[PDB]
Amino acid sequence: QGYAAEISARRNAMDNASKNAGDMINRYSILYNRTRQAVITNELVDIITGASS
Amino acid sequence: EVSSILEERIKGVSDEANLNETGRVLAVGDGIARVFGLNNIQAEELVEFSSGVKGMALNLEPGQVGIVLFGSDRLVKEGELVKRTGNIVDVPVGPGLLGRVVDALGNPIDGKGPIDAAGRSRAQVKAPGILPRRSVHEPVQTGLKAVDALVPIGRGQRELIIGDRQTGKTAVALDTILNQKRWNNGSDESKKLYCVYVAVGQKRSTVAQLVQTLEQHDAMKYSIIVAATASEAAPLQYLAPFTAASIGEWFRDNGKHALIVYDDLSKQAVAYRQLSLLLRRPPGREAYPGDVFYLHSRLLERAAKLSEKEGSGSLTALPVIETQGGDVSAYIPTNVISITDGQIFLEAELFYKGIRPAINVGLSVSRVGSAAQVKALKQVAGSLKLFLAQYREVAAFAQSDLDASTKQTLVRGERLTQLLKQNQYSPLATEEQVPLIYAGVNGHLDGIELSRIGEFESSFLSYLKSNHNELLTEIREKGELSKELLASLKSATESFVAT
Amino acid sequence: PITGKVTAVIGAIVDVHFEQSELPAILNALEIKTPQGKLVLEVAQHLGENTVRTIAMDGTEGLVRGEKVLDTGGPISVPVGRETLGRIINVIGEPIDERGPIKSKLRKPIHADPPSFAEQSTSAEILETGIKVVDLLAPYARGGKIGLFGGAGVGKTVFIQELINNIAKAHGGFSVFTGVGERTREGNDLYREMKETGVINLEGESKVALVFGQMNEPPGARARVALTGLTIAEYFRDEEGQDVLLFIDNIFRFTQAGSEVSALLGRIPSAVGYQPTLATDMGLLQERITTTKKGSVTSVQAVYVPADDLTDPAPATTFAHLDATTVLSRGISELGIYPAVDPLDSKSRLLDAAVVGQEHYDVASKVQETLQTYKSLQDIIAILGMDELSEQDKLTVERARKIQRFLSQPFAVAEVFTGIPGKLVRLKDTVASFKAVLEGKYDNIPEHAFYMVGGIEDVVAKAEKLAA
Amino acid sequence: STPITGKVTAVIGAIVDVHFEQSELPAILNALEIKTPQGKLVLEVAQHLGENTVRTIAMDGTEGLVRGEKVLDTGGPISVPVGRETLGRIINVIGEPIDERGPIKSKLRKPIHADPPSFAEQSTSAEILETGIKVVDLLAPYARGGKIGLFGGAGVGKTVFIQELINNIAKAHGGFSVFTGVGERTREGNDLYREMKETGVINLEGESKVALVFGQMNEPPGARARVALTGLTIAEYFRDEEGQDVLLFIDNIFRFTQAGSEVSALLGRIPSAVGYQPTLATDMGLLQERITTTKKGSVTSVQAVYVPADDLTDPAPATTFAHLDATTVLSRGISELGIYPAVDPLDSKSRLLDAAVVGQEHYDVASKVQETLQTYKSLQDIIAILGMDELSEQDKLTVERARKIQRFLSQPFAVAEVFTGIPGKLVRLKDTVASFKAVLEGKYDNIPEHAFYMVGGIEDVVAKAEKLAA
Repeated sequence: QGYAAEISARRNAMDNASKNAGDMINRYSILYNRTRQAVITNELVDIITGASS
Repeated sequence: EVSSILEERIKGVSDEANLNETGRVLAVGDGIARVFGLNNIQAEELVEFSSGVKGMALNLEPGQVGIVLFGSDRLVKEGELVKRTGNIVDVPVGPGLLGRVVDALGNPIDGKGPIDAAGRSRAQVKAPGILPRRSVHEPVQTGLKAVDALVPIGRGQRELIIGDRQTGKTAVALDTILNQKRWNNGSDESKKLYCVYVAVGQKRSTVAQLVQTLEQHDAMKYSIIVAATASEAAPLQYLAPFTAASIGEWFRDNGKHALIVYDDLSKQAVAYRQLSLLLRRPPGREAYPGDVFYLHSRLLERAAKLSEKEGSGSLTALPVIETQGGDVSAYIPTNVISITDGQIFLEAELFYKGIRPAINVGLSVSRVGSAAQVKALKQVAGSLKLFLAQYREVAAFAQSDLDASTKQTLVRGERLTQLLKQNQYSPLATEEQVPLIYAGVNGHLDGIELSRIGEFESSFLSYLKSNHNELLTEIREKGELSKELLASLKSATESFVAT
Repeated sequence: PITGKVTAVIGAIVDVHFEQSELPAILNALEIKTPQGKLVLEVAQHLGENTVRTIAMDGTEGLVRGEKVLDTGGPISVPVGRETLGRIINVIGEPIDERGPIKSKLRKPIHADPPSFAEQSTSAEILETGIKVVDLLAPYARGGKIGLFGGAGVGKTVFIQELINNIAKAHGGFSVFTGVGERTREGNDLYREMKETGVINLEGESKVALVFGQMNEPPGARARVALTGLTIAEYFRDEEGQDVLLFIDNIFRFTQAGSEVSALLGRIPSAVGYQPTLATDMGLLQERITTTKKGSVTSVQAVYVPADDLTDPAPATTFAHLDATTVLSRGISELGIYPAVDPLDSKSRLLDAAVVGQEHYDVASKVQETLQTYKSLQDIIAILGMDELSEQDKLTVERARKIQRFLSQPFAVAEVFTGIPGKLVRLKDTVASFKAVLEGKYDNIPEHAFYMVGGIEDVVAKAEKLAA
Repeated sequence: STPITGKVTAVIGAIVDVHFEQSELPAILNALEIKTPQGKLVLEVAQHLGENTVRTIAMDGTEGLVRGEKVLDTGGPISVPVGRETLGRIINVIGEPIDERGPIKSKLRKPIHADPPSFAEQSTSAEILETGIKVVDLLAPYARGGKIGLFGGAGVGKTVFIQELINNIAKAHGGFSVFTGVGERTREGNDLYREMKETGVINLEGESKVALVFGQMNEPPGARARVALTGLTIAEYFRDEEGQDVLLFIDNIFRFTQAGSEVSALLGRIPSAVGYQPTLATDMGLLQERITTTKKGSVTSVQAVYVPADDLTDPAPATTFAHLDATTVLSRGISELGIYPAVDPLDSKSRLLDAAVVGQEHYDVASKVQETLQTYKSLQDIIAILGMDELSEQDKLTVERARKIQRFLSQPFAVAEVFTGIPGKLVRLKDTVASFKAVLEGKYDNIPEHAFYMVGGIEDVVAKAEKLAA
C-alpha cells in the first residue's frame, strides 16, 4: 500500500517540479532578454564614445 | 632554356603612352593612401601606384581620393605617382579557369600559366531580377545521405553551413565537391556543376591541403579555387567573394550549372570591418561596419536559378558561417541567417559523440528543401523525417521502466542515427543512398545489432551489387521507384537481412 | 535647369554641388543620367556652400565626380492609377515586370503628408474579412494595422492571397503587396504564384499591384520602397475612393533599412543600434495609413521579430502602431486547419465590446472561454482519459471539437489549388453561426461534418451529405 | 634634400612624431635611431602625415625627450643580427645582447618584416612529432612543421607544461629551436633562462640548439608588438639559410595580440570589437602565414596562448584559434580534477588525428576514448540529481570505464618532481595506443579506478594495481 503511494507521490511531485521549473524558465527568459539588449547597448556606447573623439 | 624564357620576358617589355592621371600621395597610414590628383576617378576604380601596388577608391572625397592599398604599406610611400589603370574591378571570366588556383586578381598562385578567359567582367554586376528567374526544380546531390534526404539541396538556392569553429566545416563542404565528380564525368551539361570553392582568409597551409585533396580526388577539372589567404590584404579579402561570384556568373550566363561555396563570410565580414574602420566610415553594431548587412545581402543575392527565357542555368551557393560559441544571436550570424534560404547547422556535441557528418537535424532546415529532392529518394524518406523527429523527443527517455512504444522508438532511432554516420571524404551515390534508407524505413535494420550496423551497410551494398545491380541500374536511370521496384527492394532487404 | 556636379561619392552618400541660387530642397529627387539609365539620389541634407548631401537608390558603381545631375524638384513621383495595377514596379517607379513602360496619367511624390486630424474618422469600424476566424476572434478594421505573425509554413502566401480576393469581394477594393527587403527568391515565387492564382491575371485583371523590394537594392532604396507603396495606396483611397489594403512584408526589414540609412547619414544610432529617427520613421509610415473620409487603407504587416525578442526596440515600436494581431501558427496547420490562425493567440484591440457590438462580444467571449477551457481540458483529457473526466467536461470537449472544426474554411483563392469550391462568409452570418453552435442547435451534428465548411447554412448541407 | 635629420614635434606617448626635413621622404616601416643618453631609442616609422612629418612608434621607453631632437634614419625594417652566432644568446627587441656575453658577432643581418612565402613556394607535408605524453599522443598527436598551439587560460600550469614539452620534444628533435618570449614576467623569464641552462640546452660551452629572444612585459607597448616579429626572423634564417627544420616556440601569443591592440589605440585607430585592433586579423595572419614549412626548412611553432577569463569565444583567442594547426586546450576544470596534463580531452584537436594519417588502429582506440568521455559528460547532469541508479546498465559500466579512462589521462610530468614530487613517465607512442586500448576493452576493468590516477601506460597501471593491492 505504501509503495504504491510512494511511487504515486513521486509522480505527483515531479509533475509539480516541472511546473516550478517552467516558471523559472520564463523568469530567466525575461532576464536573458533584458541582459541581451543591455550588452548591445553598452558595447555600442563604447564604440560611439570612440567615434565621437 | 632559363635564358630563353628570361629573354622572352625582357623582349615582352616595350614602350608606353601618356599616364592619364598622376596622383601624389598626401599621407599613407594604415593602408589608406589619401591621394591628391585622380580628378576623373571612377568609383572603386583600379589604380596603380609607383610601387606597382594596386588599389581601389572606396572614398571619393571632395579633394582627395582615398585609395585603399591592395598591397602592404611598406612598398607605398608619400608623394608617389598614382597612375590610373582606368578599369573598375574586373577579373577574367571564361572557361579556362577550371582547374586553376587563382587569387583575386586572377594571377595563378599555383603557376598554371596565363589564364584563358573569354571576358573580364566587373565584380559589381547586379543580380538577376524577379522575373529573370524560374523556380528551383533541379536537385544537386551531395553524396551525403543525411544532407540529401534530411535537407535536400536544389539549384540556384542558398543554404548555410553555419556551425561551430573548426568542426572541419570545410570537410562537410568538400564532400559535396567530391560527389560532383560522378555527375561531372557524364557528358550532359544538365549533369555538370562546375564547382568554385572560395577560400576566404584561409591559411596557405589549409589551401595546400585543399589543393592536394582536390587533386587527389581528381576534382580539378571542374573546380576553381579562388584563394584569398590569411596574408592577403583586406581589400583582397573584401573583394574575394565578389570576384568569385563573377566567375560563377560566366558559367551561369552560359546557362550551365555550378556550385559556389563561399567559405567563410565571417572572414569576409572581418575584412569589411577592417576597411571601414580604417577608412573612418561610420562604425556600427558589434563593431562591424554599418553597411555589413548590405554587403552580405549583395553577395548572397547573386545566386540564382535562371528563367527559361534566360535559358535556365543556375549558380547554386552554399555560404559557410562560423559561429563563435554557437551564437546565432551574434550580429553577423543573424544577418546571414535572415538573408539565406535554409540553414544546415553542424553541432559540436554530435561531432564529439562521433556522429560525422555532425549535422544537427533539428537545427538544419531547408526552405527550398524537398522541392528539389530526387523522386525516388523523396518516396523512401518521408518516414525517415518523422522517425528521427520522434527519436529526438524520446531521446531523454533513454535514462529503465520504459514503455514498449518508447522502446520501439529507441531501437529504431538508435539504428537510424548509426546509419547516418558516414566516413568523411567518401561520397555515396544516390543509387546507393536509396537502398540503405529503404531498409531503415522498413525497419529491418531495427533487428540488426548496433555494433553491426557499420558492417551491415557495406555488406548490404555489396550484396545488392552482386544480387541485382540491375535493380540499382534501374533505380539510377528511372529515378522513380515503381511498385515492382519497391516490392523487389523490400524482398531484397529481407533476403539480405536473412544472411 | 537646376544642375550640379557630383563632388563626393564617399560610400553611397553622394554630395552634389549645385550652381548658385538653384539649390534643391530637402526631399527633392535628383537624377544622374548614367549608363545604368538613371541613378536617383534623394537630398537628405544641405551641407551648404551650394552643396548638398544625398542618399542613393541604385548602386553607386563607377561614378565620376563631375557627373551632370538634374534636379526633379521634389520627392520621386511614381505613377499611380488602375493602370499601374498588375505591374511590378521598382523603387524608382519604373516597370520591373518587363511588360513595357507603365501607362499612367499622373504621378505623385513618394513622401506625402499623413491625413490631418480633421480628416480622421471618429471611431474605427470593422473591416469584413472572409476568414471566419478573423471576423470572430479578432476583427479587422478599416484604417487599422493588423499584424500577421508567423512566417511561411502556415500557408502565409495563400492567406495573403485570400485577403486580396476577399477585399475585392468585400468592398470592391484593390491591394498592393509591397515587399520590403524581400528575398528575390521569394519574390519570384510570389509572382509565379499570384499569376497562377489569377489574383494577378495580366491577360485578365490584376487586383493586387506589386512593388517588390529586393535585398540587393541599396539600403536607401530599401528604406524608401515602403513610402512609395504607400503613395499608390493613397491614390486608390483618396482619389479613386476605393478602400484598399496595403500589405507590407517584413516591417523588420523596414526598421533594419532605416537603421542603415541613419548610420550612413552619420546620425548616432540609438539603443540596440536602432536609428535616432526610429520613432519618427515608423511614425510617418504608420500614420499615413489611416481611415480617411474618402476611403481607408488597412494594412497587414509581417513582423519578423528579431531573435524572438519582443522587448527589442524594433518590435516595441511596431507593437505601438499595431491595432490587432492575427497569429498564424504551424501547429494549427498541423491540426489540418487552414486558416492557420491560432485562435487563442489571435487578439485584437478593436475586439473591444462597444466597438464590435455587445452580442458579438459576448458570443466571441463564450467561444474564447470555450477554446481556452478546451485547451486546458485537452491537456488532462490526454493524460487522465476522456471518459475519466466529467459529463460537463465532455460536453465542453464535444462542443469544442466542433467549433475547432467549424473554424476551417476552404478558401476561394485556393479553389484552384485544392479543387474545393470557395466559401466567403458575410459578417452577420459569422455571428449567427457561432450563436447557433453556442446554443448547441447543431450540437447533434457530428464533428467531421464541420470540417472544412463555410457558414451555418453550409453545415446544414454537410450534415445531410455526411448521412448520404 | 638635406642630411636625414628629424626633429621631434610631439611626444604624446609611445607615439612620437618626428619632423624630417624636406625632400628626403622616410618610408613606411623604416627604423629610426635617436641618439639618447640611454642607447639609441628606436622608432619604427608607421604613417606619413605629410609635410615631412612622420608618426612613429617607440620601441624603448620615452622620457626626457626634447621636442627637436635630431633623428637619424637607418632605413627599412629593424635589422637584427642573424647567424649561428645567435645560438645561446638572449637578444632584446632592438637586437642588443641582454645575455651580456658582449657583442653578438653578426654574420648577416635581416629585416624584421618579411613577406610570407607564396602559395606555390609553400610546401607543407604531414609528418608526426611524438610527444610521449599520453593524452596528447592519443587525442591530438603533434606534427612536424605544424603550428601547434598550447591554448590555455590563467594558471593552467602553463609553464609546467611548457617545461615538460621543451624537455621532451625540444631535446629529442635536432635541427634548431628558437625560444621566444613575448611580454612575459621576469619571474617566468628568469626561470626559463635558468631551466634551459640547467637542462644544458643552453650549453655555455658548445653550441646551444636554441636561441632566445626575451621580451618582457616591462617593455613599452610598442616594443611588445614587434618583439614577435623580431623572433620570427631569427627562425626564418634557420629555416632558409641554414635549411634545417626549426622548432620555434613562442610564448605567450595572447600577449602579441594584446600588444597590438594597445598600439592600435595609440595609432589612433577606431577601436574594434572588445577594444581589439581592427588590423587584428591581418596582423595575426601575417605572423602565422610567415611561420611555415617551405621546400627548405620545416618551422614547427609551438605557441602558448592565454585565454582571458576562460572565454575562448573572446575575439582575440578565437581569432588565434583558427590559425593554429594542432590545438591543445588546457582547462581549469580538468586541472582541479588533478589531472596533469590538464589537457581537456574533449576540446583538444589536431588536424593529424585521422585514420588515413595516424593509422586506423590509433584512430579506433582514440574514437573509443572520445565517445566514452563525451557520453560521460552528457550523463553528469543526470547523475547529479537522479543518481547512478536510474541510468541504463550499459551506461553504468560506461561511467565506470569513463572514470577509469578519465584518471588514466593523469600521466605525471617529469618536471612536476620540482613542483610536487610526482616522477614523470615518458610513455612511448606505440605503447600509449596499446595502453588505452586495453582499458577500453575492459581488460583492466577489474583494476580499481584510482589505480589509473597519476600513472603512465598500462604497464604502470598494472604495477600501480599491485601497489594498491599491497
